[PDB]
Amino acid sequence: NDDDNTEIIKSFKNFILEFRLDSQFIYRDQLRNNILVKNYSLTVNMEHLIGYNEDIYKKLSDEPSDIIPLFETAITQVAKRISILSRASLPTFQLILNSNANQIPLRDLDSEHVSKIVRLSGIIISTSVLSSRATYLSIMCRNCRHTTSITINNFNVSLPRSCLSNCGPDPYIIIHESSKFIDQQFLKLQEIPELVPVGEMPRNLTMTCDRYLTNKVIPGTRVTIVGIYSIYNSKNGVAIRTPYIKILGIQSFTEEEEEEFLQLSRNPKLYEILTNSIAPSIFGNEDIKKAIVCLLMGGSKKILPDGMRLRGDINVLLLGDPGTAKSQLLKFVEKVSPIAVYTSGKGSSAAGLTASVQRDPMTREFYLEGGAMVLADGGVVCIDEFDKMRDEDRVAIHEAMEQQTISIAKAGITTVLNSRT
Amino acid sequence: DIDPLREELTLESLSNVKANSYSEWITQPNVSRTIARELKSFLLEYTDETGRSVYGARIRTLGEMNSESLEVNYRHLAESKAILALFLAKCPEEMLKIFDLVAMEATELHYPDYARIHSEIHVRISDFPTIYSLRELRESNLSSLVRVTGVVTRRTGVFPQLKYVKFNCLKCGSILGPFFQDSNEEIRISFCTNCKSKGPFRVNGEKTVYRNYQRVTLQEAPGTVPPGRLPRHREVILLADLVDVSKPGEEVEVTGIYKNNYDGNLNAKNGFPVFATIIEANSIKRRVFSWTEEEEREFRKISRDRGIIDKIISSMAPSIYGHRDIKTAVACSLFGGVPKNVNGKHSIRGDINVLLLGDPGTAKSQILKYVEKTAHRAVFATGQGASAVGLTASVRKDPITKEWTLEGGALVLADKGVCLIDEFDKMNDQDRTSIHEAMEQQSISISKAGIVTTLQARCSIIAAANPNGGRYNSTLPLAQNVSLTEPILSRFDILCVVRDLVDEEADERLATFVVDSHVRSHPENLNARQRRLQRQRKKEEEISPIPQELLMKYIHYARTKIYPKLHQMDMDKVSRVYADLRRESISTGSFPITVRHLESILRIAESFAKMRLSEFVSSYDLDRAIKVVVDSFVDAQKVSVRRQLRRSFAIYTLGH
Amino acid sequence: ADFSLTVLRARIALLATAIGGPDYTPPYKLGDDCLACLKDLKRWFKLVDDQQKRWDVAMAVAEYRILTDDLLPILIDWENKCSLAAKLANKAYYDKIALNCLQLLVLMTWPLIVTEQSSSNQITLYGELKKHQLVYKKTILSMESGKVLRAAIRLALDVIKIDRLSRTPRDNMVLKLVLNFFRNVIAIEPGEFTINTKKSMPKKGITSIDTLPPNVSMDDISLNTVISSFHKNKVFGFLLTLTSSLSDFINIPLLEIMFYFTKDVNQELLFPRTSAGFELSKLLQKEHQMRKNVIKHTSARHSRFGGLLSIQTPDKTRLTVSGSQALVDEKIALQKLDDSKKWNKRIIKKEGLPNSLLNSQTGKAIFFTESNGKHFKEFINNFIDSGFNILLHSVTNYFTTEQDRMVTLEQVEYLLFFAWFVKYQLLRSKIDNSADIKQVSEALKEVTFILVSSLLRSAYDLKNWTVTHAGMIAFNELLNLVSRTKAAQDIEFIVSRLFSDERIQLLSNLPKIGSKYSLQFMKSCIELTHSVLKVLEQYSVNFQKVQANYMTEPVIETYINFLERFRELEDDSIKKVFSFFHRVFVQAKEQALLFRFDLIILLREMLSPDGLDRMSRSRKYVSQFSDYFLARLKKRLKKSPAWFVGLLFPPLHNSEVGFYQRYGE
Amino acid sequence: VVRDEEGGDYTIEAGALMLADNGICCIDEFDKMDISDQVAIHEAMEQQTISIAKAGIHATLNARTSILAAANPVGGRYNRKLSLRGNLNMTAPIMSRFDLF
Amino acid sequence: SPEQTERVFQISFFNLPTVHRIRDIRSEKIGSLLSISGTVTRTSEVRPELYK
DNA sequence: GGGGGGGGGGGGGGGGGGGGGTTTGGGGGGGGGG
DNA sequence: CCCCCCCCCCACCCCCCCCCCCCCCCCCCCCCC
Ligand SMILES: Nc1ncnc2c1ncn2[C@@H]1O[C@H](COP(=O)(O)OP(=O)(O)NP(=O)(O)O)[C@@H](O)[C@H]1O
Ligand SMILES: Nc1ncnc2c1ncn2[C@@H]1O[C@H](COP(=O)(O)OP(=O)(O)NP(=O)(O)O)[C@@H](O)[C@H]1O
Ligand SMILES: [Mg+2]
Ligand SMILES: [Mg+2]
Ligand SMILES: [Zn+2]
Ligand SMILES: [Zn+2]
Repeated sequence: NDDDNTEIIKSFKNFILEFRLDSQFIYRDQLRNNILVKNYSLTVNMEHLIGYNEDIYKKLSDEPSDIIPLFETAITQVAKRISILSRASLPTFQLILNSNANQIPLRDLDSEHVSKIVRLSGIIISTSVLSSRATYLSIMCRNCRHTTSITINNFNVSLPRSCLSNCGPDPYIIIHESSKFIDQQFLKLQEIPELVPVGEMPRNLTMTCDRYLTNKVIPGTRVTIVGIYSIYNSKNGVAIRTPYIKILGIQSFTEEEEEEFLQLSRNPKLYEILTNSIAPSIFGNEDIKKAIVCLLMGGSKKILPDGMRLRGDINVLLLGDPGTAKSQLLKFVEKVSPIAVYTSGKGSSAAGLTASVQRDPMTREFYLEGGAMVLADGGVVCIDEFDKMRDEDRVAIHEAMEQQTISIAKAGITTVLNSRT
Repeated sequence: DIDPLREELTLESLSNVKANSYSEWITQPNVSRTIARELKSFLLEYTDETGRSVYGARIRTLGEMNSESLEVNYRHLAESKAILALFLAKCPEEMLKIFDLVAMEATELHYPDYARIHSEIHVRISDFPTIYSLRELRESNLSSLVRVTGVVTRRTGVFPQLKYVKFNCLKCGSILGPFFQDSNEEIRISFCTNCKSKGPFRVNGEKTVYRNYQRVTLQEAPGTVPPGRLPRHREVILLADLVDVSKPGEEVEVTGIYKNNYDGNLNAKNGFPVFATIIEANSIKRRVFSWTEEEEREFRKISRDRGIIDKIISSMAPSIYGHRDIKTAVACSLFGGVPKNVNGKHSIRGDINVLLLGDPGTAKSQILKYVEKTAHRAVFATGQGASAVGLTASVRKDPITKEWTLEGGALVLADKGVCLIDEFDKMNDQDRTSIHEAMEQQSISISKAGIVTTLQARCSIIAAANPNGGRYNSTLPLAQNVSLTEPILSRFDILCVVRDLVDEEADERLATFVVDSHVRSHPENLNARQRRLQRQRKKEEEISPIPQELLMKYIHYARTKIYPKLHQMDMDKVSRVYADLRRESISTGSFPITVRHLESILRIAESFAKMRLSEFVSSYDLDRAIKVVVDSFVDAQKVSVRRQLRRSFAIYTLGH
Repeated sequence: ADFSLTVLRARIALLATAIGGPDYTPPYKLGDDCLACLKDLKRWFKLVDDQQKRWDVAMAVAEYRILTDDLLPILIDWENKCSLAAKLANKAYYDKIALNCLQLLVLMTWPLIVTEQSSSNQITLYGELKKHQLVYKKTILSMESGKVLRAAIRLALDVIKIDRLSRTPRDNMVLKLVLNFFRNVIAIEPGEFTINTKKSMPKKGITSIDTLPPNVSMDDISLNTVISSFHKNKVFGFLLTLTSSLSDFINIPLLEIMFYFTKDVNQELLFPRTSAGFELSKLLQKEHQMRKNVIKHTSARHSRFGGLLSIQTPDKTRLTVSGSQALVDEKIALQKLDDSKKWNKRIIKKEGLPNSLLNSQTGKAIFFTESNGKHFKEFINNFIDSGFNILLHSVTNYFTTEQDRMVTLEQVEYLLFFAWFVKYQLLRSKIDNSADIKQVSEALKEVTFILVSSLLRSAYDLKNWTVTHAGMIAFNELLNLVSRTKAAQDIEFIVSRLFSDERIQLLSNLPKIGSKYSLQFMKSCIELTHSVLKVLEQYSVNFQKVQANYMTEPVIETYINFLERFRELEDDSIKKVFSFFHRVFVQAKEQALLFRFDLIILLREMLSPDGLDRMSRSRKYVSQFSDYFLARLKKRLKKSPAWFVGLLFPPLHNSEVGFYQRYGE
Repeated sequence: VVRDEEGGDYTIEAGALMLADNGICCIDEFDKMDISDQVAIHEAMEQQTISIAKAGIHATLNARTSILAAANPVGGRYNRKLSLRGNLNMTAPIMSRFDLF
Repeated sequence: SPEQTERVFQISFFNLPTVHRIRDIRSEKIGSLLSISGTVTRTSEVRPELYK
């Protein structure tokens, strides 16, 4: 079937080389421009792949785990053909997908979607540290030192069971100098809160991304994911499998919003406009709204010659009578502020506020996970009904609120976290 | 005489079982082919008394829903071809495979190419007559079909599980034919059938297919387990269409197969060859509010009576005499207002919160117990029986995954419902303070053990409380009658004050009503079963202007379908009412009139319009809403001032 | 291909539904064409399983339960029809389906054998097929107290009514098939667990030999149920009047039934020779002796308490053992040292007939219920008092002919019949003077002796050890009877010269060979030898000449190897061994032949505290023998210290020193 | 509400008013019980249930018990010059739940 | 007819001469019939033991 | 007629291959302060 | 006296082992002396 794979590869090569709209070869341009800035990926809109030849899209969507590596390979070959004079070295290019297929909500994904390309959305609630996955393994036999290699496509390999021509039962080892690796990151996606069924607890998926999709999102961001709904046999029922998504695309200043915000800065009535625009259904409380605008913007953070650093963040306490719209103002600020977290004082614990220990079900090893203050870093933590908070929690607020740090010594993990809040 | 691939038997031959076990008889191929023809004939020819084919209509509906499940009523199979009902009871694992093939055949006949929509059909065995409690199951039930009652105590995630799986031998020509995965054990391949030897094995990645899987811990109902015993439980396993049909903290009725399997762990820790067991569910039912098109038309018909509001309010807790303001507040809460969100920026509570504050022996607890039976989603909690987390939400470290997960409290379970809190005055304030967010912002914002999230908690809270010291004292204002503070009291946006005054003509009518109600409830007091139901109906009509069975469906319909609008409401009427109520509420001990009480008038007017099934709120709804709120405020006062306040506010109420 | 097997099973399943079923309007009701269906099923047995040697139909018929779920209902309802009709006198047709049901029962209960001639399919299917026959036997004996048994006798009675000549070949055959039915129902027995020996044994042996099917207990299969159902259907009355009426086409099956009734039951169990609790107390006291014995052989303190004994030998060297009891008893220390050796001498090993007294364990007994005991003993009593001599004459006067063609099974069952009833009547006549030895006079009629001699001689010449053992038993009972009638008295002197010369030699050669064969073989050799010696002594051609033929070393090996089972032997058997030793050693005085260490070992083990019963009469005989034996061994060693070496070995067949070794001058 | 030694998760653990369901509950020194616990039995005495919401476990367990309470008056010695109101530390919520004194 | 399994039989003794305490457990009484007393602290789930 | 030698079965040893081996939250009990 | 706090309790190599194969020993049978 290698001739058939070669014809798939040549079909994709022709798609890169031939696809054109309104006199522009958009994917030749995008691939060249991506090479110039030294990001080795290509973002493909599958509307265009469908429009070019739907047979290719049918092959892709029938079995993406086999077809995606061939498309990546085709991109590498075209990349060389449009950036190197051959007869006078680049890595395996990442494919990135844009799509407008109808979204499957995160709760409805089940066994009939296994290995299909899927489009969904949710809130990223955690983002693991980066990790190294192999693309090319250089391999050696422990006894005879017969060397071979594994070239890997990360869509789901293992070391060979015995020597490929006594030589021992299980003999192969990796040569870590010649082997090539890539960045891999794990994310947890929670379903959109306004899509949760009545009385249900919100459900979530573990999911993975690599190369130029790592570090592209932070916790709390609302995203649409394109990826392969897929399976792996975890260590922790019977004949059961853990579901996960292999991400193929993410969607979450522009050169004219630059102009819009210059024009809005130039408006003389700006402060009144923003003041009116805070919680517009709440009548009155004019000075409080003005102060909320100040808290949103913040002062200016500073560093002195000594290395000492000075707070830019403003803290505001609204203490007062019932039904004065305090909670309504906090629940508005959690909407408008670009980073924000909302908690209530009686819902809190010191751990869930500063940071907590976790044991990752995937590695099965410890890692530290951020609480509300960390998730609010760079923005506002809205602590509603703050007077109901326990004393130890209010103690735990002090470092994160004034020193703007959290110092940690838990499970042997000594650590200090930042809390610009 | 006949082709061995088509030899088939008579029905009396099927009654004349002559293999040893039932399963040995079902698996005899002539018997199997006969059974297939038998069940096909059953589905195509069993009818309603109208002559309409039952499973013709159910299959038509199955395809319209694109469903994978067909609900076969067992009582129908017991009425015709009852031997098949016997085999289905005694040997369900074999029979259901046959019946699934037959059901797919029947629907493929009804809809050509339904194989494109689902490659399989599962029959759901509804109305199985014999029932067991979890304590009641035994060895003699093993591999039998069973119907069990319990509450879902712990529900796991919706995992994929292998269904049909070809395997690869890593020696020789690899592929092995497709094994069928059960709910109980891993597949074993003792030897590879090609090389007839041992070797390593691996799942074939091309020819394998998955189904949904979900275990559930099912446990004895607390209103069933006898005293002096630990409640018993079993691991239910749900497959395919049955996953997430239920959520924890709810009663279910479970048709399934009670199956055992070997487990080295159980043998290890117990020291005997003792097997584990499950209930592989075949069907799940939650355990009234569902309604028909004629019932819909009935709701429309009765609603346009201009007296419907008072007939509903009289119907509320019908065996409770008097207390018409309580019944009004309960009606308003149980229908609720309309929740809103302006441009997505400003969400507004739709729920109406009611506090019943008053003397001992004034039916406050019984009113809550009535609503517990009457509402669609509801839960009931009392005093020191509650905790803050047990009320809103909680977290636990899952013993399977070792990760932290939330578990919903009462106000999550009662989401879109009503929550009933008895002895509100004698909860700890460190529990009471948890109510604030869910009661007004309609949410719970946990930040614990790395979990940081906001849950929806759309509940109307109805609470019952005794005043300070033991009973009400109208010489005092409200703030000295009760220990509760202004924030929590302001959230209860109707207050009912209940007093046990000695009053001869009221007490005689009350006492007569209570005695009449007691004898009307005594145990000893068109067949025999239907005849006593007809007498029961007339007994209910002795006190209730509409049936409770009708009222519950009417409530659920009005809640879920009807969304009133305040089209051309009298703004200045309401505004003057709020202005005067605020001015007279300057008395520092009185009920704290607040903006949320103005919203209460608007929510209540919507709730009355909801009782009328009305798209628009009338002046009469708004006038009644004003009158309710004004009365609630006026009676929250020390008696030295109540007459003057009544006289002042009469200009607003006595127009109606 | 197995496609054929599933097609065959589908066919037999369809036939199973054609036979009939219960009618709800519960009674069993026959199907349409039911007679033709029964004939077609008989034809399936012939067409496939017999003609192709398969037993596949015999498996399929059991899978679809035709015998239990159709045939016995048909027969029992037909029995009730004919019974009620007899009291109140289209049966012409229903008689036919009853007969064909009986034919099918005879087929499906037909005894199973496996040989080198059996097909691979047959020997593969043998086990589960036997199990199904056991379920059949249970159902036949149990159902309605076995009313189908009365159905069978009624079917036979409806041809016994007509004249001796009027019984056509079909009627003769029908009576023979009824006898084969009763024979088969007696004869079904649990199969042997037969294991492949290509693959080695695991670290544990076979987990269990139990081969019963799950719906059967062994008591369902036991003789007790047979006796009860045969009595409650008067099958015993049928057989008794049948054998009385004999005045011979059916004679061989009729003999065979009595063989199958007798093959595994011991005569003494029919004679006594709070009672149950009293005897249980006796039994418990007897095994409490073994409890105090093992307690003497047990440490007073915990297993980890063990110090070390050292046995310094008579030489300046030391051994070591951990036994706390052995630490104060060197006997235990020595024998425990010997027990500790990992090495053993490897020992080498060592069918178309049923289990019997020929091959059972020597203590086996049928534990009758007393009602069944009375019914069985009175049935065989009345048989002896009527049917014995006539039947034995008929069948032995057959077996005078066709000896060359007599199948091995037929030979052994005839010999066992002879032995069993002769032994029973001798025992009953020892117990009752009312019982007469002349009531088995046919045994002594000279044709019988001649035939039994021909059987044993030919079996031994052919080296047919099975039939040789059977004839050895039959000879023992013939000689036993001869001694009784010699005391009770002409024919005695006739047999006491007819058995001369080569017969004396043959009888002398069985106990030479017996050491190579099983315990029961050896036991029958010892029994025969004791009978032979008492017979010859009772007569006393020359007495010294004959006994010299027995007193030779392989006979002593056979007696020793028999005696090696001493704990498992019975007191009377040990008495017979030691009476033989009394003759050889005390009377014949060939003492040198017993001065060998194997006997010394065995004597110590049986005289040990954990040896014989302290109160045993046989222990008294052993003690008496041992006292004299040790005295003579001491005397011979004192006269001849070379025997300290010679004690280890076989004696010197070199005569020139052998005489000196034997007598010492 | 407790942790199960077998399953490890939470469970209901039966108190005396459950063991006395369809039975009788006898309390000595009832007046010397904490008000924390006197306000606890209020549901069982009248609605004849124990309703619980704790640790993520929710229940309404049956408490159909007749209660028999041995009480001492205030200060231990009775004084019939006072009302039964004054002779007891109880209050109307609990005294109304008792049928007769 | 469908095969009815063989019935199992339990021989429940009662009214023994004496009650031994838990503290009187002594291993020579292994395999002997006794009567015993104590208070039950917990009771297991009822499970099927594989008998035969 | 007994002893040696040839042939076949059965058992034991030796080698080779394989698999196994602490933090966070919650309730209830118990003790101390207003 | 009552309520709050805080304390407790709980969730890659080497050894053992087993399987497979080959040789050696011991018995039986036949021939020779
Ligand atoms: N100035 C206002 N303009 C408009 N709506 C208001 C105003 N003040 C209060 N409300 C309404 O009244 C409610 C205020 O709720 P909330 O935000 O919880 O007040 P609060 O200050 O938090 N009181 P509390 O939660 O008891 O501390 C909302 O439903 C608002 O719509
Ligand atoms: N108006 C009434 N109609 C019928 N029954 C009534 C009425 N008032 C009181 N009762 C009876 O009073 C009993 C106790 O009612 P309950 O619900 O406990 O009142 P309560 O106000 O909640 N008392 P408490 O629990 O001390 O606050 C019930 O059995 C009712 O039947
Ligand atoms: Mg607030
Ligand atoms: Mg109450
Ligand atoms: Zn190698
Ligand atoms: Zn293989």
